Amino acid sequence: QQTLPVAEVAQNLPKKGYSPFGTKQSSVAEWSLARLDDLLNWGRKGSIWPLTFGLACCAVEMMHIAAPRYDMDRYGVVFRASPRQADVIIVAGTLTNKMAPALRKVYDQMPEPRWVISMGSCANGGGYYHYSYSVVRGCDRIIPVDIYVPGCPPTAEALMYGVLQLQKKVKRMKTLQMWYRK
Amino acid sequence: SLKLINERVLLVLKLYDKIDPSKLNVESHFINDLGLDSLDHVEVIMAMEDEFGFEIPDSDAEKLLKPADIIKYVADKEDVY
Amino acid sequence: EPKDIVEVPKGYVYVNNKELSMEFADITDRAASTMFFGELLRGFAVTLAHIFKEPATINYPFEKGPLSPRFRGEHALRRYPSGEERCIACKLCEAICPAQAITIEAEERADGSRRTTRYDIDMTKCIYCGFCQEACPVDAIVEGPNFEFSTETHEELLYNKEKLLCNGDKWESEIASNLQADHLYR
Amino acid sequence: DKPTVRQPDAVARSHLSDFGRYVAECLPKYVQKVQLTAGDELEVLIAPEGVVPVLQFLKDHHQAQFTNLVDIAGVDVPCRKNRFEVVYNLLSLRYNSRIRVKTYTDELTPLDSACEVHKAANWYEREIWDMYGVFFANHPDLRRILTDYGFEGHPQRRDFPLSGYVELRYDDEKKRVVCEPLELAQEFRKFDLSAPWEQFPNFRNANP
Amino acid sequence: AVQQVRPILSVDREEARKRALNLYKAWYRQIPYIVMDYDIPMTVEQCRDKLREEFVKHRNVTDIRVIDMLVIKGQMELKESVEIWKQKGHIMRYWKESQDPKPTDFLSKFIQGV
Amino acid sequence: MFSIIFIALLILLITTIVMFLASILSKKALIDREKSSPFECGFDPLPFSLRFFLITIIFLIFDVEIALILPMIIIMKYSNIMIWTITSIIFILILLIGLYHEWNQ
Amino acid sequence: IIKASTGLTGLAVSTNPHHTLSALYGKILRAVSKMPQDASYRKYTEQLVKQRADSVAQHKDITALEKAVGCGQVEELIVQAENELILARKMLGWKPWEKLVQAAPAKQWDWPPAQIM
Ligand code: SF4
Ligand code: SF4
Ligand code: SF4
Repeated sequence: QQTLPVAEVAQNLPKKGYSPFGTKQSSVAEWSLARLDDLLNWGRKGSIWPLTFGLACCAVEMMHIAAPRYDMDRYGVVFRASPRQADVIIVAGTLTNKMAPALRKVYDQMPEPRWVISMGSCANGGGYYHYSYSVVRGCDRIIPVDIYVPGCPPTAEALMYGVLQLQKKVKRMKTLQMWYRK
Repeated sequence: SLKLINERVLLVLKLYDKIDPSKLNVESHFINDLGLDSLDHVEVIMAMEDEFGFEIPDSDAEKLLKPADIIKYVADKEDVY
Repeated sequence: EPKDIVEVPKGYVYVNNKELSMEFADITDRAASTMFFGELLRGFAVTLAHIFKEPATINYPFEKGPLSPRFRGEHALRRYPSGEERCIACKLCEAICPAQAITIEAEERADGSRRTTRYDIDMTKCIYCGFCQEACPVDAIVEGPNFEFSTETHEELLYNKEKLLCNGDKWESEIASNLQADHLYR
Repeated sequence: DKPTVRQPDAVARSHLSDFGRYVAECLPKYVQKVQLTAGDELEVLIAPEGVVPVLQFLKDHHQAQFTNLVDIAGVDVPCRKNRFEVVYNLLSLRYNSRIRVKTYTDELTPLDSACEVHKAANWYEREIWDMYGVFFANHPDLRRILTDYGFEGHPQRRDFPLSGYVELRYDDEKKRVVCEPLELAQEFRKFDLSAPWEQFPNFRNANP
Repeated sequence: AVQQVRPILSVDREEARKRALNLYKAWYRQIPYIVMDYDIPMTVEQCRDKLREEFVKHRNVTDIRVIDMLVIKGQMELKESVEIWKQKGHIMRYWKESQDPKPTDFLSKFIQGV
Repeated sequence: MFSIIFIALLILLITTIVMFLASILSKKALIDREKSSPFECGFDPLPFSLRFFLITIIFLIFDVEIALILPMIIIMKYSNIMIWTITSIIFILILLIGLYHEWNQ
Repeated sequence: IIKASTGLTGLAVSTNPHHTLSALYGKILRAVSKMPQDASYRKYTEQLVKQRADSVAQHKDITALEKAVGCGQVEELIVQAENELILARKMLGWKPWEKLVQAAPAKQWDWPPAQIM
């Protein structure tokens, strides 16, 4: 790892700023595309709409970020039932062999950009039914997954930590800078 | 008429891919003289149901050997007499 | 007080057992509640009274919710105060692991110790059940307090021996405090 | 006094023993053996031809109103000649009791469906059919209830593997979830948890 | 070598063959509805060839209860194909898609290790 | 009314321009077989209903009936009072009797 | 004095429960009269139906009859009588008082399966 910086060292460090790219771009067109990508990523991270895809027990914790203690609504996060209106699909439960074409069709009808959160050990790696005859060995064999939330029923702080990690990934998305360098 | 359904049955039998264009006759059966398997005879019966437009019962279908028996039961169904 | 349709026994309680009242005062009361939305007014007032209540939103991540000293989180491998690793490769944790996440391969070390050459826990297979820390004769494997360990990539949740030893080095104070405050319960 | 030993209920023993002798006397054609197990549970071991006339009898008699049927359970014991056994657990609300009716069935030999007696057997007899291949004749619709639509085989037999035969993965060439032969990234570690010393001397000669 | 059992869905081999012909007739009638109602790459002639291949795979059986078991499972798969409960991936599981054809010669199995 | 045409055409033009710029600003990805599919929950996939059609017909009959109840607010100060009252009371009373008769039968 | 409701959904209060119970017990007796006397089911059914017919003949009140029989309400008594009549008319077809049609095979009903000998 790295040691987290001591406050004597960290007082000499300057402020990071909001932009992961920095304001030190050379060209004015590159700087304008950087700020446009910053505004676009702020709009995308300011409201991600996850889809009501609750397969198994993990989803009982998924409603617990809907719950008044954790309150996902002040993070841009609000559930949508239709897959067209939703940004994120949260695979929260056990993907089985009869569940595989349904999950693939629901993911394919979702419009791009598409970030996928694997909630729980049945969602990533198979988990407690990994050696079962009718359980897919994780959802990574079917749906491409950006965030993997570890706990068997993830606490709801850990699922919301996965949500904040997805927001940091969305804030780190480089589209217009790649277009300028394509 | 008997000749019209006779020509219809022989037309549908020459529509089949596996049956050679020779040895088309009323008397000869499909099982031993011709090379049709029992999965092909039921394909001939389904060709009868496709062209004529009405379903044949199996208990009537298992009795059939030759095209003479084919005319012998469809003449009752078509009401030619 | 309406009469009972069914006589209620001693050990039971009956719902929707009241007779519908037929005197004119109760009929006018039910009629006014139907016409003027009195019960809907009570529902609206009860709903509006919850705007003035305190919100229960706990403002993550500046303020985090309550936990327990028994809490099951990231598995981690502890060490002795002298510095030697605690895990004697005795393999009860892998025998008791119900999802069979733990893989242990052991060889004799140079000084003759029993300590492991491979200790892998598949955290995508681990169900966080805590059977390994109960089945550990020494206090080697332990459920750490950490649960903010979501990963970008599937392979990064395949925990090696070095990752578990780094988790034991990082989280030693809270794990030792929980084990000091929890060992007499177990 | 022994407080770590569960004390049996005598009023659930005497009544169930008298009722077991009663149901052995009333149906000598189908009932082969009645037994009162440890834990005060009564088992009736019927012939496979007497699935319907026994479960009807316990449904409708004045001295046995076993009107509730909680579960139909299939056990695959491949050592025996008739490998499957089918266990019907019945609950009597009037007399506050339980009974278990056990029969033996092979995969080719059909069994009488108890759907005319108890309607819960509309679904439970499907589940055994999905998991053992026990065909239940004169059933309303005997379909595949729990496994996948393209699944070939019955999984809860002991001759079926634990991880199955095939796996599923998404193919972006065919644009669909395709079926592949099984390859596990880590195999199932079979633990040899066999006791070399016998611990129950009361079950040593329980087989004859 | 002879035992008396309870018949399942048949009492003689001619009756069992007749009901298998009923199954083949209904499958052959349900082929062009399967090609029409599913988004599959296989055509009608390929579906009929696959149906003939799956019947001649089970041509070898002789026992009455075994062939009635096969007829029952075939009718269940057919009932899962008339009412659309199977998907496009379940229909295309008969054709072994996404599978490399394993060689039969000893030299290629010796090089590949099989 | 001529200003209403101009402002309605301007609202239509502004909404079509906003949607055209939204279609330009929308992220263009590769089009797919399954993405264009109509959404049925999960696994991929109505006849004429007479009850809804008679609901539309009852709505039409009552709409044309309301279109004769509409003028009489203006006419009340410019007509014979007895004739206006007789027609209004008869109109709404026959409507109420017809509604109650269709309720009871 | 009839009850307002029986307390169960779908069960109607019987207007004449005594005549219905007596007719059902007479029909059960006429059904089981065709059975052979050495069958145990006929003897036990005749005993219980005779004692319940004595119960419905001694007590002309509804609540006293439900107290004397002690097995639920009188509508449940009618339900049980119809169920027993259905059972008896099935016993005249099934004939279960004979010997066993299939004896138990060897090593079938012993539970620990793989023990040798
Ligand atoms: S990962 Fe754990 S909590 Fe989540 S669905 Fe699986 S068993 Fe349930
Ligand atoms: S039970 Fe504890 S000491 Fe034993 S092998 Fe497992 S982690 Fe090591
Ligand atoms: S908590 Fe349970 S699943 Fe995780 S390593 Fe320990 S024994 Fe295995």
